[PDB]
Amino acid sequence: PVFAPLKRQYQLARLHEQLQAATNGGRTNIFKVVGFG
Amino acid sequence: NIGGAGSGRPTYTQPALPKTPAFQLEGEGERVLNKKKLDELVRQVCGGTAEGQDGNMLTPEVEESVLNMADAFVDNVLHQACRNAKERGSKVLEIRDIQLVLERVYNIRIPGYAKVQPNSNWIKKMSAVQAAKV
Amino acid sequence: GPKLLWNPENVRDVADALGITLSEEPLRLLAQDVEYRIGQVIVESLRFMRAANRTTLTVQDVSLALRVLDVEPLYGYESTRPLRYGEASLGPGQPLFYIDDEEVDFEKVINAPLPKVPRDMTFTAHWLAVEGVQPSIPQNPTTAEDLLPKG
Amino acid sequence: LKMNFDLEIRKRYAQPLAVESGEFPDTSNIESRMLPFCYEAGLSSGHAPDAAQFMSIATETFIKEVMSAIFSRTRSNGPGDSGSAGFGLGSGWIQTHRYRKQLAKEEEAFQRGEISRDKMGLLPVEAKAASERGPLGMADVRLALEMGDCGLAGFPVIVKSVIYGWREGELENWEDYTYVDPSRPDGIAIPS
Amino acid sequence: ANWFELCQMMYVSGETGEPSLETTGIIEDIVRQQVIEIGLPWEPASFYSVEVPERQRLRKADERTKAMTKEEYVTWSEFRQASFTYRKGKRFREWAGFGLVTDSKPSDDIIDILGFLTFEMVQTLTEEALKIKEQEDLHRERLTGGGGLFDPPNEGRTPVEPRHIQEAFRRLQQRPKKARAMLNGTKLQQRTQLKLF
Amino acid sequence: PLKSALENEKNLKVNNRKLIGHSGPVYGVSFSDSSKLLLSCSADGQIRLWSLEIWACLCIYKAHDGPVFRVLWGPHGHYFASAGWDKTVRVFTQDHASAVRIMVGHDTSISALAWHPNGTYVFSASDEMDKSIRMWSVITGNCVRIFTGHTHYITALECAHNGKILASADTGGNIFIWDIEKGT
Amino acid sequence: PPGHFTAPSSRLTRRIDANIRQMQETRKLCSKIGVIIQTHPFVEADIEPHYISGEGPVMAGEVCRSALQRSVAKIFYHAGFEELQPSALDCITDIASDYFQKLVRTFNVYREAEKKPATGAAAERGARFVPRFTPEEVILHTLDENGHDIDSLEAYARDEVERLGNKLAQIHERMKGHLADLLR
Amino acid sequence: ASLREFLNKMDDYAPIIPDAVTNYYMTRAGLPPPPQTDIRLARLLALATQKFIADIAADAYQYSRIRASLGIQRPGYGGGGQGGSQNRTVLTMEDLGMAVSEFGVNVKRSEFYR
Amino acid sequence: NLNQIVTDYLKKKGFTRKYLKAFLLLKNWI
Amino acid sequence: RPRDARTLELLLTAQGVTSFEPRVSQLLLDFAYRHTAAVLSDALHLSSITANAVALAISSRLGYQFRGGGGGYYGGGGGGASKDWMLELARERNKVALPRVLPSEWGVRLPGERFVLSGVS
Amino acid sequence: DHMELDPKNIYEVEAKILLATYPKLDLEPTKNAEETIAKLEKLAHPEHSHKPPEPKVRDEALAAEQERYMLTLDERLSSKLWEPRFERFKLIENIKQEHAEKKEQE
Repeated sequence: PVFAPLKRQYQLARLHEQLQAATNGGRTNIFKVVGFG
Repeated sequence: NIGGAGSGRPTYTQPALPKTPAFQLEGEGERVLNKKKLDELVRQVCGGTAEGQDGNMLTPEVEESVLNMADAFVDNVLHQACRNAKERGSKVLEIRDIQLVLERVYNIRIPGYAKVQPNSNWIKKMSAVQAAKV
Repeated sequence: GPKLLWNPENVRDVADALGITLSEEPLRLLAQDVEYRIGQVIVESLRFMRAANRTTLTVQDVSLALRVLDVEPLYGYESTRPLRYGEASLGPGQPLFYIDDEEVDFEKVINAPLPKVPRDMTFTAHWLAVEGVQPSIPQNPTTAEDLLPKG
Repeated sequence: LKMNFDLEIRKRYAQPLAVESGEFPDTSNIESRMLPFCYEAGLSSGHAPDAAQFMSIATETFIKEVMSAIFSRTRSNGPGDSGSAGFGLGSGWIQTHRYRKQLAKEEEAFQRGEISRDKMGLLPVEAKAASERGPLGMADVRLALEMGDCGLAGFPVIVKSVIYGWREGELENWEDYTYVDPSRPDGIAIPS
Repeated sequence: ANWFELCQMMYVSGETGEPSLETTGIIEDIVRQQVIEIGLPWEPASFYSVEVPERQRLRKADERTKAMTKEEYVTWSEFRQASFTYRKGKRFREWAGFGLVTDSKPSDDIIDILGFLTFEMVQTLTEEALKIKEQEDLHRERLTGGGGLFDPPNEGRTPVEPRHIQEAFRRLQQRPKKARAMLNGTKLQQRTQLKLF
Repeated sequence: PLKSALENEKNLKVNNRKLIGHSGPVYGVSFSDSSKLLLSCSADGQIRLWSLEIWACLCIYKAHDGPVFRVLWGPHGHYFASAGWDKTVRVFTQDHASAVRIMVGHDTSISALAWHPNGTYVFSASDEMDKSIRMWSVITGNCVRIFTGHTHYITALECAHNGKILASADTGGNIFIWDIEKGT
Repeated sequence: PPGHFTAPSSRLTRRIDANIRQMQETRKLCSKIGVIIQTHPFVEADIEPHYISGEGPVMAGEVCRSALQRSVAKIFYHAGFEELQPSALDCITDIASDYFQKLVRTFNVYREAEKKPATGAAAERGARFVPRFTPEEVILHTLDENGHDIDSLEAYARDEVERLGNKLAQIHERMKGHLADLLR
Repeated sequence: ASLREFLNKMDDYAPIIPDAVTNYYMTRAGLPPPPQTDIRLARLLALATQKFIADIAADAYQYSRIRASLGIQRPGYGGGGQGGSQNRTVLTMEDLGMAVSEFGVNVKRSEFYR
Repeated sequence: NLNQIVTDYLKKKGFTRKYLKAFLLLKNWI
Repeated sequence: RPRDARTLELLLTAQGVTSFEPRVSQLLLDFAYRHTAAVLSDALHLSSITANAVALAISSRLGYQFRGGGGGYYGGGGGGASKDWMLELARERNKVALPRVLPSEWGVRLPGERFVLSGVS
Repeated sequence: DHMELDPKNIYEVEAKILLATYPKLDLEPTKNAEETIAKLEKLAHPEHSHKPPEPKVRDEALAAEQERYMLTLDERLSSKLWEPRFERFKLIENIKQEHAEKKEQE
């Protein structure tokens, strides 16, 4: 086994869930850029 | 309330006698008791506090350590207990698994909730060794 | 599964001591785990041995290795007495070995003389080589007894 | 047909941790955490009704044992055993000769009615001794972890966090120094 | 079972209130667990092959005894005789599971010793729980006028609670540091057997 | 005879002395840049600073978790480095009780150390599965070079005086000579 | 100096030798009664003259371990044993060595703890930090952590051995009387 | 009792452990020898060691005596030869293991190695 | 091939292609 | 000489050890015995016992010991800490500026009075 | 091969990346402590020159009580006294698309 703090695991899980919700499972690319700013 | 749809939704929708939701008319509130719990434990183990001072028995850095300890303990104990319960063919989690884990891994005994012998081959081997020694 | 250096018969004897009957699968698993633990202990002991600029393994290195791994210490293995094994015969081709231990009286142990005290630590000096040549003095090895390329 | 066991396990991360909120875990939080753990292991039925309270009691016992272990190795002159205070039949602290003498004298005097206890039941000597003690710091924890495990053998992360942190009281006095001086008794010159 | 015996023992030790059923149950489980878990051969005369013929509890108890009425004294004396095994051998054996863990039908001296020990355990538990409850109340301390027809005259006294008994049990399980001095400087967990307080 | 600055030990006649205070086997020692200071480390996880004028300890450093195997002064004697069982390299200054830099990146225990002649770089080597040498920057604390090729336990490391060559040896009898700038 | 490898002389080592001698004599009497065998007194050997350079302890593990084993054997004979298995003796000797080292390390741990801020009269005088354990507290904690107390040690060293000696003398008198009456 | 009076009386409470062993093990543990450390402290430490060993010895003897008078030794305490001589009490591995199990030590071995 | 991996990684990362000293020294030389 | 003692000695010899001490192999054998007994007892208490019980017992035991070995990439050796957590700690530490020193204090300054052995006699 | 990078080549790949990133170093020896001090001062980095952190630290009542009383037994609003994600809508959209696509074949 490998050991690490619980806070990091919980935060990473929450962030991954939010990202999966936002990107609709990778079917939408919210990071695209159009033009030249 | 069973079904999984949810409760309290103000939309367009029953048993004969539903159960009354919990409530508290007036008092300290859980937000204060939960925060005072740690100070209460410290007072309990510290022996006693003199008049005119209380609450500040741990520095800010030690309280975080204690809370982390509590979280880790809960998580580890539950994770071990659930797998142990599933091992023996059960489909539900009972207090016996938690008690076994607590006793055999942490040396903790909570009251109020309800052998080996050698076989013949070992005896024969010991008899042979003893006969050889004499 | 893989090939095991640890014979499952030792695990079988250990189980027999506790009045337990084992199938083949748990027996093999226990043998594999014991083998892995032995390997871990050997690695740690060799690490501690190399840290001290030595090539001789002692009991102290093994004890330190066991300490770093959080294993309960073993006591009584630092004795200066010789180690002798007996030999029992459970049958044709099935020998057993046991440690030789004879009861002794307290008089013999208490009255025995102490070992000899070695001399104190000290250091000397001499010339191992002068201008690339080794002098033939008592402090250097004899020419009678790999130090020169011949390609 | 089928039950989606992957929709309830994800609920574990919704509730905040004890460190995040500052609330000691209680029956409600443990009950909330129980179900995802059961579903992960394959316990379809769930858990017994009266397990959350058992878990809460166990957690309180564990924390109390740890904290008592730490306190015993760094404190002395605790309340006496005359009555209603002290450690009773548990393991107590050490005592000093002068404190013991004064405590015995006060205990003898109280039997004659000359002296009375305070509001919390402590005699003048016990209250005076308890007044001086300050809060628990990280130096005490570090010292207590050198003697033994203090019940934290199964939590290497906590111990490593204690060991790898800054020394207590170091960030504040970041520019306090001493000097080497063999003429001084200890070889150290303390600037005043 | 043994609920009323427990009540009498608590009363003798100083608990004059009316403890609920939970406290009695917890005490019963503790006592049952202890009982299930449960010159002289090692005297100096054993060093030789051939032997030859020869030739605060008290203070509180006294204060209470001085502070009781005649009826209270009679009740105290009658309750002092409470026992687990006095003329209850078959019931005690069934309750303690003698057959399942030992050869059946032990002598009566064993039963008398067990009764004595059980009385001691109950006394100790009550005495410690009372102190814990008193300290909790003392720390905690620091609107209906008129009156009805059934309200109590003065009240004010309450029995002990399961949490107090649990705290007392936690206190009674700690062992001396001598049993741990050999683990100093290491990270080894201490694992032992149930302590017979 | 050795001399002590203590007046009570005026003109004592002894040519060897003892430094006591470690509770475990001592694995490293280092004389400071005559030398007045000494460093030592042991299996108990501590680093001790001794005085060669009064022959007594002055400070203890408690940053490690497990045995410490090697300790080395800097090329000019104010900084020192250490490395042991927990797979980390730490750089200290004698004025501070906590390590000023922490260097992560090795996968196994450290078995060798070395400083650069200019006092701003450090070398380290690991054993077992990860037999590699690394060069760290003291300003940032990052790795800047990796050397691979060793097949045996690495026992010694050394850096040339000109500052452009590095030498290393293992238990197979081999000695490697590395170019620092090209990593070849 | 001579006697370095032998037990000191005090009121405690005496009365222990006396208890052992009384035990041996009464065992001889019991053997005679049973017949109706012989032993010799315990004597501790010493070492040949030894010289040391400078000033320091004699670091010889074998001799020290042998002397410790001799002491342990004497104690275990005082406890009432007559024969022994070598492996058990080796085990208990190892345990004794480990306990001694643990005790000394505890003393050192408590003596060299981090200081604490001064307060009260100490702060008024201008001092900033003071030791967090007084010399008495250090010793008391060292004894406590290892399961000892002043009262227990005093009682053991003052009363237990004397009581055992009195009991042994009474037993010897009774045995002598019984043998004499049997002879008559 | 007081620490000062006890240390002053330490003259009459010297243990049986020779000073050489005390110095050797103090040096191993990290404490200088008596010349730099009051001899009374070293004597006190040695006396504590003696008391600890005597307690273990008494426990072992008590364990041995209750056994004296099914009837098969417990596994894991291998040792012995013929079995001693006469009706003398023999300090064997079993009693020592049982006694030290109360102090947190484990001395389990194997009886036959094969 | 390691070269291919390194080149791919680099491309994907947008990598474009005073007097007292003198007196003492003089005295010591003298 | 028992069996597997010669095998352990041969294994040690085949790895560079040119000398030993008589008693090492006995220590290793007794350690193996004790480990087997402990694991067997744990498995028996867990549940005839299956392989799942043995695996669960080993997994439970691995929670408080055997946190070492020669593990490499993402192997739980040298304490068992994760590389990401150590990297975070290193990033936090390596952010501060190096101490300022002058030529007149280079080699003579020491930590504060709270972290030095002053007055321990 | 399968995987894009076998672990055993990680050290070599990292070494080559490091070689490409830091092509020039400062390998000039110093002769005394002052030179080392000057070199340390000159090479300071903005991202590694911060300061040590700071120690960690820890009338209307009647209206609030009236509101709390008036919200008695309210299942959902009482607890609060909200981050929408539209997960059910997205699930419905996905299922509808899958059903339509499958119907395309038939």
